[PDB]
Formats: sequence, C-alpha cells, structure tokens
Amino acid sequence: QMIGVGEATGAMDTMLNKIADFYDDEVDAAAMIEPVLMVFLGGVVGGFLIGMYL
Amino acid sequence: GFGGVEGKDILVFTRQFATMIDAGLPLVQCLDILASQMDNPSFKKVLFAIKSKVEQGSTFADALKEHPKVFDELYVQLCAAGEVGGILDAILNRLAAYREKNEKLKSKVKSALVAIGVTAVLLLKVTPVFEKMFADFGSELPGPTQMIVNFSHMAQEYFFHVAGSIVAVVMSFTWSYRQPLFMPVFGPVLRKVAVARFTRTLGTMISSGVPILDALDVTAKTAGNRTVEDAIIYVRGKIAEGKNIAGPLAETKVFPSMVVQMIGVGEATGAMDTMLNKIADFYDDEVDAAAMIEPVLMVFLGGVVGGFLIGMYL
Amino acid sequence: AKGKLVLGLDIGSTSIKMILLKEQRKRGEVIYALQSFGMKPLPPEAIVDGALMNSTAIVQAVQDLMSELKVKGKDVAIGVSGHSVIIKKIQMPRMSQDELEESIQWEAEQYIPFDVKDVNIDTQILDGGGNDATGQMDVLLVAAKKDMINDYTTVVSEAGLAPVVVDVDAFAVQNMFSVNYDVPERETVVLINAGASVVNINIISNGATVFTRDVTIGGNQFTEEIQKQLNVSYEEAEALKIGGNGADADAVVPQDVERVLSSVAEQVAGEIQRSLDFYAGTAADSNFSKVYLSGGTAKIPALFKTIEARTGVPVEILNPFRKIEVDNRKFDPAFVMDVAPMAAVAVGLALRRPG
Amino acid sequence: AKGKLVLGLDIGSTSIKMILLKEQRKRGEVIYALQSFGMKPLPPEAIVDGALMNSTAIVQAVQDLMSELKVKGKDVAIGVSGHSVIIKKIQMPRMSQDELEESIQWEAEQYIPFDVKDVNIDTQILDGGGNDATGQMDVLLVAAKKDMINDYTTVVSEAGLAPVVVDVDAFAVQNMFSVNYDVPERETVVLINAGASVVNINIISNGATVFTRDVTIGGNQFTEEIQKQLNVSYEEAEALKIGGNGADADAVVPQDVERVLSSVAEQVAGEIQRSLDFYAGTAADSNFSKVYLSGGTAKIPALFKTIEARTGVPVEILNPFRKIEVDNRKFDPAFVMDVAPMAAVAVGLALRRPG
Ligand SMILES: Nc1ncnc2c1ncn2[C@@H]1O[C@H](COP(=O)(O)OP(=O)(O)OP(=O)(O)O)[C@@H](O)[C@H]1O
Ligand SMILES: Nc1ncnc2c1ncn2[C@@H]1O[C@H](COP(=O)(O)OP(=O)(O)OP(=O)(O)O)[C@@H](O)[C@H]1O
Ligand SMILES: [Mg+2]
Ligand SMILES: [Mg+2]
Repeated sequence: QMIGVGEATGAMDTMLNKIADFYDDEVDAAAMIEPVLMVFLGGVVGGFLIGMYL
Repeated sequence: GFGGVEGKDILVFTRQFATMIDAGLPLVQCLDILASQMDNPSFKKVLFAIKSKVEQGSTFADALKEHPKVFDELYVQLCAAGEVGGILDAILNRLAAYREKNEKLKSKVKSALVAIGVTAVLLLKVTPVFEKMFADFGSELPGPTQMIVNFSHMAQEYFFHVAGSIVAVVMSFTWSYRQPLFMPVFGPVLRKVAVARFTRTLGTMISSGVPILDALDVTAKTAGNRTVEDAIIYVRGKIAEGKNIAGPLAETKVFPSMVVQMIGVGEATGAMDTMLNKIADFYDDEVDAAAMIEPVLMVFLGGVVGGFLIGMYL
Repeated sequence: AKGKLVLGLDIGSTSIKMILLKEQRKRGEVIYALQSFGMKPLPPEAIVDGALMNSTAIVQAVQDLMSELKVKGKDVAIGVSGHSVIIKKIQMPRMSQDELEESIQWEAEQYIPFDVKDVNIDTQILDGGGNDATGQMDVLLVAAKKDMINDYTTVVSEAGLAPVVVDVDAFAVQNMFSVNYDVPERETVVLINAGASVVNINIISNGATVFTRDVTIGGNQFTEEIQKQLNVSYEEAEALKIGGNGADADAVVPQDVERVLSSVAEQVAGEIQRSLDFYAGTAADSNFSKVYLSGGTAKIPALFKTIEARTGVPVEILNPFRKIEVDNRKFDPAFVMDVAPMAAVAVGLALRRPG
Repeated sequence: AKGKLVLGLDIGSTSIKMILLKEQRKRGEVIYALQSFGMKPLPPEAIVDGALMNSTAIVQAVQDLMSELKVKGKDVAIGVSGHSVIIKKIQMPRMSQDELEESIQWEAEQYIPFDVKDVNIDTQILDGGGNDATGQMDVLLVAAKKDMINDYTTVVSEAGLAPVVVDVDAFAVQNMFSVNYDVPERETVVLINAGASVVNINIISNGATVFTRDVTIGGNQFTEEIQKQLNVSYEEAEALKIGGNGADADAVVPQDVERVLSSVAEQVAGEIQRSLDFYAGTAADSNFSKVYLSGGTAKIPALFKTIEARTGVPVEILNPFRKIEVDNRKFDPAFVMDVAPMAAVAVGLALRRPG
C-alpha cells in the first residue's frame, strides 16, 4: 500500500528509505527465541527430577 | 475440554474494546474492529461469534457467556454489572487495566494456586529447605550443638540459622512482591507502556474507520498519564488548527524520529491505520521484552542462600 | 403438571371474582364449558396502589371464593394490577433467546423507574417466524416491581392455591373475544376495560394487539364524585351510582347525579380522545372501525352511547361467555350476560388456564 | 413494615398540623377516610432558616399533637422546609439505576452550594417506561443539606415516631388534587401554596408536574408589615391580619391595613408574574387555564380575586378533603372546608402514608 502511494507521488525513494529503516530496526530488536528457552528450561529440569524418581 | 487464551492476548483485546466502546462506537462495531485487527485466528474467530450474539440483541456479558473457558464468571459479572448500571465504558476500562496487571504479573514471576502461586511457594522455600537439610546431615557441623543439650538452649543457639532462613524468605518475597528545584522535572512523564497503549488505541480507531481527529478526541479522554494527556490535548489542538499530524508529534520527545518519520509517510499515503498498527505491535513487543526483573531475582536468590551457608560455617 | 387450573379476579379492587371452566362432557362430546363462578366485594385495606397489602385478609377472601365455588382445583392463573405493571413496546434485533432476553432487560432498564428488583416478560407483536437474523425485532415488555408479584404469591400460597401464570388484565380480557377478533383480520378494533382502579385501552388489528394504554381514571372516580357532592360514604355513593343511574324510576335523579358525574364524563372522554389521537401515527387520512367494552365501570347507563358519539367509534358491550359452553340447567343466560362485563377478565386468564 | 403511618405539618413555621386518615369501614365497605386532625401554633425558636433548631421543644409539641389526636399510630411521613430543599430539573441519559444515581449526583454536585454533606433524591418527570437506552432522560432532583434531615429525624425520634418518607411540600400538597388533576390531562394547571415561610408554585399538565419555583415572600411578610406600621407584636399583627381583614364589620380597617399591606400585595403579584413569565418558554402564542390555592396565606380576604385579575388566570380555593371519606358525625364539613387550605399538605403526605 505504501509502495502503491510511492508510484503515484514520485516519492518511491523516500518510501523505500523509511520502509528500510523500519525493517532494519525490527531486525535488530529481533518472540520465539524466548518461548523455546522456557520450553527447554523447565522441560529439562522436570526430566531430571523424573529421571531419579523412577 | 477447552482452554482459555493467553494473558497477553486477553490483555490486548480487553484494552482495545474498552478503548472503542469509550469512543462511542456501537458495541457490535467495536467487536467487528477488534476481530478484524487480530493476529491470532482463535481471537478473530471468537470475536466474530461474540459479535454474532450481540447483533441478535444479547448483552455483551451474555454474548461472552459462549466462551466461559476464556471469560470467567468474574469477568462476565463485571461486564454485566456495567451493562445493568449504565457504566459499560468504565467497567471495560477497569477490566482492561485488570488484564494488563494480570499479564505483567504473569511474565514477571515466571521470567528467569496457578503457575505463579506454585512457582512462588516453590521458589520462596527452596533454599531454606536446602539449608535445613544440610544442617540435618548428622551432628557436630559448623555452628550446631550436640543433641544432649536441653532443647530450648539448642534451639536458641541455632537462632542464627533460623534467622538466616527467614531473611532468605523475606528476600525472595521482596523480589516476588516488588517485581510483580525544578518541580516539573520530578513528575512521571510518558513511558513505553503509555506510548504502546496510545499507539494501539489509535491504530485500532483508525483501522475501524474513525478519522484521526475523532480518534484523538476519544484518546485524550482515555489516557492515564497526566503529562501525556496534556501532550495529546496539544497534539489534537494543533491538528484541529490545520497543522500536519507528524509536525504536532515532532514537538514532543516521547515520539522518536522514526515514529514521526513513519507517521509522516502515513499522512501522504492514506495508510496511517496500518502505520499505527505496525508501530503499536513493535512497541507492545519491546514492552514485553523489557529483563532486569529476573536477573536481580537470581542475584538475591543464590546470594541469600550462600549467605546462610556461610553464616553457620563461620 | 396438567390440571385445569383456576382463575380469580385478584386486581378487581371493587370485587374478587373467580371462574372455573373445564371440559364438560355431553353425549360423548366435550368442550370448554363454564363450571362455576363466584364474586365477593373486595374488603379494602387488601389492595393499596396496586400492591396486595393485607395478604392475610385477601387469603381468607380467596378461600371464601373457593368455597362458594365448590371447586376442588387448587391451581390458579391470576393477574397483576394495571397500576402495578408497566406495559410498552420495544424495538430490538432478534437473535438467540438468551441474547434477546438480556438485550430486552438492557433496553427496559432505561424504561423502569425502579431497581431490578423488577419483573421482565416480553412477547413479540409479530411472529418471530417472519424475519431474518439481526432484523425486525419487536417485543412488548411487561415489567412489574417485584413484590406486587410477591404479595400476590403470598396471597395465593396461603389460600392453598398454586400459581402457574401471572398474566396482565389488558390482554387477559381479550381471550374471550380473541376468536371473534381473529375472524376479521385487517379490521382495527378497540377494546376498553373500564374498571374500578384503571381504564385500559388496547387496540388491535385482528387479535393482534397494536398497542395498550392505561388511564388512572375509572369508576372509583364517578363514585368519589357522588360521595363528594352528597357527603355520602363510598358504599351508598356506589349504590346511588348503580341503581340510581339506571332504574326505570330514576327520572328525577339523573340531574342530581348527572350534574355530579358530568366533570368525570367530560374528562374521561377527554382522556379517551387523548389516547386515540396519540395512536393515529401512520394513517393520517383514515377513520376507526368497531370497539367493545368490559369492566363494570362500562355499565354506567348510556355511557356506551356517549362514548360512541364522542369518540367517533361504535362502542358496544360484548358477551365474553360466548367463547365457552354454558349449561342452561346450571346457569341463566340472562344473568350471565348481566355480569359479563365484570367477568370478562375473570374468564380471560381462565381460558388461559386449560390452555 | 405495614402500618398506616401518620402525617404532621412539620415545616408549618406558623403551625404544626397532623392528620390521621385510614380505611374506615361502613356497611361492609371500606375506604381512605379522615380519622383525626390536630393543629398547634408552632412555638418559635423551634425552626430557624428551615432547620429544626430546638429539637426538644418540637418533640414535645409533636407529642401534644399525638395526644390531641388520640392516635395510637407511631409511624410518620413528614416534609422538609421549602427553604431547606433545592428542587430543580436535570437532563441526563437513562441507563442502569446505579449509573443514573451516580450520574445524577455528579450533575447536581454542580447544583449544590454545599458539600455532600447533601441529600439527593430524584424522580423522572416522564415515565422512564417511554424511552430507549441512552436516550431521553429527565429527572428532577430534590437536594437537601444533610441535617435539616438530621434535625427532623431527631424531632421524630424523641416524639416516639418512626419516619418512613421525608417528602417535599410543593408535591405533597398536590396528592389531594392529583385525581381531579388526572381527569384533565392536557390542561395546564397552576398550584400556589402560600405559606408562612415560603410560597411555592408548581405548574402541571394533568397531575404531571412541569415545574416548581419557590418564593421567599409569604404571609410572614404581610404580618411583618402590619407589625411595622403600627409597632405591634407579631401575634396581634397576625390577628389584625386574620380577623382584621375579613370581618363583616371591617369597613374602616382595610384602609389602615390595606395601605400597610399594599406594598406586599404589589410585590407578591410582581413575583408571581415573574415566575409565570419565566416559564412560558415554548408556547409563545398561548394563554393559561386554571389554578388553585393552598396554605393559609392564601386566605387573605379578596386575595384570590386579586391574583385572578392580576395574573390573567382563574385562581380558586380548593377543598382537599374531597379525596378522603369524611364521617359527618365526627367532622363538620363546614369547618373542614375552613381549615382546608392550611391542611392541604397535612393530608398530602398523609395519603402518602397509607400508600
Ligand atoms: N350498573 C352499574 N352502573 C355504574 N357503575 C357500575 C355498575 N356496575 C358496576 N359498576 C362499577 O364498576 C366497578 C366494578 O366493575 P368491575 O368489577 O368490572 O371492575 P374491576 O375489574 O373490579 O376493577 P379493576 O379491575 O379496575 O380493579 C365498580 O367501581 C362499580 O362502581
Ligand atoms: N384568614 C386569614 N387571613 C389572612 N392570613 C391568614 C388567614 N389565616 C391564616 N393566615 C396566614 O397563613 C399562615 C399560616 O397558613 P398555613 O398554616 O397554611 O402556612 P404554613 O403551611 O404553616 O407555612 P409554611 O408551610 O410556609 O411554613 C400564617 O402566616 C397566617 O398569618
Ligand atoms: Mg378488572
Ligand atoms: Mg405549609
């Protein structure tokens, strides 16, 4: 939609520069990198406790 | 058997309903908008079904009753109390604040009886149990007594260790309780939370079809932080006078250069709805990442444990 | 659980009346048929402002009704006071029955000057069986402050009765004419029930109620004006009304009485013209058709001709009991006809009870 | 809990009056009927600026009222002082009853020059039973600074009485005429209650109050001018007013007195024209209809003809007691008629009490 505005305005340069900087900042911030931690966090803990239990 | 939805996901949706309803949109149109702005299917799917009951003429409380596994009896009753008294708007604001406090409190035990209650008993006595159990490995440790003393004297000498255990407890309780002149320089200004809420509310009312100025007049009445409310009244006053939205924002430090530059694109593109939706999602995720509430736990966790063990040995 | 219940006129204010129709067998055929009817003047202090406010005395009176009836049945339908019920129409969207009941309570919440703390019951002025999801809902809400209903349930409980339907009089009075209305089905008919505490107007197309309106004025007003102008007690003023206004020898008393009741006559006519004009919303170029009368206040001599000439509608008495079989060996058709207007409702919710 | 309570005229300022109506049985019929009535001149220092400010003395006076009455009842409705109550209309959105009560208190907060610390009670000028959610709310708020109500409750408590309703006089005075008003129902009627501390105007369509307005001027003003112009005490100036202005032998004293009261007459007329003009908001091309008078200040000789010619409305005395049965063997209709204007409210909240 943003590119589609840029086509009609002759401002595709400005549009793409702001899209790119939005993406570059989204990239460097980067949610599944934290949920999968916790999966292995407590999942391993619990595997130990069950391990000797048995 | 059916489960509810995540604490995050109840939060987002209760906030955005409270916001739309307090805007004076029809309840069915509020419902449509949040469904249509949702990222998970299960939310968009339910909210179409809740809206389908509301268009048959049922109350919101009775429409949410189709999902008792998601909206518990206490939630519906709050809604229904608001509907019976003519205060649906202010009980939804209350529920949105409630859902926000609930999600924040969840992240923040877990990070590093529900799960929070079971994990909080379990962390509060882990160490002091360790402790009692090293001090129960036989007799004649560091600092003990022989068992033949009279009990009262034995117990009083150990008072050291009974004390180091209680202090250990108090600490892990503190981490669980906390953790979930220029006079104007001292006032709390806008935070990350308050910008994320603002952006979500505006992204929400624009995606629904409200103009910018109608959305700002609603938002300026539903902003919690007083300094931000003063900021937003100034932004709305500037825009209503014919100044460009990105230029009213650029006067206020709380909006980064990227936010303003992105909004300034959205003005020329008729895509502000979505510029705001992507800004808001970015902020909501930055908020929920913001991590020192879990590292400082662990500092006091093992630091106290180790202080006990050192204490008697010496 | 199926019995043929019974029916009292609990909000008679002037009179507690009760009727037992069941199915009477004759020659191997059966049908709804009058079995008994009883009437007792209501001892006052029983009812005030439409609430039952001496549940004990009313209990004993209803027991006297059951004994005079010689009826073994102990289940009952009854009615609330017109002063105790808010009846009005309400526009919604139809949907699920729960969503309707909630949405109904939500809209009428606006309509009720009391906490709820309030009775809500709706029925749809048009068959729901006619419209699509989200569209064309119309319900009429009967709302009643809570313990009018309580008081009546206490009265019913200690009389040994068990209530199954607590209906409203403006529509219960119609069940006797609902057939004769159902035969002309584009005809607009008015039904006036002039009682002692209230006068109800309900206007219909067929036996499909279009609206209802309740007027505080009633026969108690005529009696009270007689009492005022001749410093009489309520009873002797009431008799002076009844026998005074209608005897063949009454030639000297319609000046003395009619001059007393003339204000009430004018002002009742003003109220009825009032309501009729407040209805005529859609047909600005039409006229009326035909109308009936019920309640004893109607039986004021010549009042039917007066309402007929004054409202521009033919106003006629009607015999309810035509809806039910009447054994001539147990009931005189003449007397039955005489007490028909008072008893219209009294057989009304009574056809509601073997229904 | 059901008794038939009682009714005093607690804010009489000139007189504490009390009335007992209950349901009197005659010939097996019963109805609301006057049982007793008593009147005592208020000992001053009891009331100042509309607050009960010698709760003890007022207590003993009310006890004298109960003894003169020979009444066993100990429950009471009463009224606040017109100087102690703010009455005005307020526009809102109807909704839930809690949301209305809160929103009402929120809007009237603006309306009250005292902390709350203040009594709020509303009623809707139109049946809530007429409008949809969020729309067409109108309540009228009666607001009273707190311990006017306290003072009155202390007075009631040590008199052995138990209050059930603390009503307001401008509407309590209307319950006696509420029927006779309810019969003409598009007619605009004015009701003036000229008391000793205040003159209330309430104007209605039917018995549906359209508005009320309270004027500081009253009979105390006439008495006070008589006292000024002849250095008399308040009592002898009051008697000179009463008997002086109305006797058949008074031919020499309406110059001496009328020249004293002429300023008050002009200026009262000016206040009443004032309020009437301040109402006429919507019908710029209409006129008035008919109006009644209550309160003893009305009974100033010829004052009714004066208000009639001066305000352009027919102003008539009215007999309240027509609303209640009166046994001629226990009460003279003539005297009852004579003390009717003073007693209008005194039977007012008294029909409020068996209600
Ligand atoms: N012949 C008559 N002439 C005039 N009035 C009559 C006559 N017969 C009965 N009434 C009046 O009709 C009233 C009783 O009629 P009815 O029993 O039908 O009313 P109701 O149903 O008891 O009253 P409501 O339902 O309004 O409480 C009494 O007020 C009585 O004075
Ligand atoms: N015949 C009369 N002529 C002139 N004035 C009279 C007459 N009778 C009574 N009044 C005046 O009427 C007043 C008392 O009337 P009433 O008892 O109805 O007022 P109130 O209800 O006691 O006063 P309020 O309610 O304003 O405190 C007194 O001021 C008295 O002077
Ligand atoms: Mg009836
Ligand atoms: Mg008075």
